[PDB]
Amino acid sequence: EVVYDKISKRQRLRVFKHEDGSERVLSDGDHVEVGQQLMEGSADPHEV
Repeated sequence: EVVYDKISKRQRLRVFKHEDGSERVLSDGDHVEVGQQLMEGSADPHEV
């Protein structure tokens, strides 16, 4: 299981299309695909 270490509360959680269901912000227990972005902001393109 993957661990993303620490993110400041300054980063608002990503409200995303949220396939396998509705359109809403990220809550605990949600199901995430291989490419989905977890936080709101800018994603590293080396990562992608």
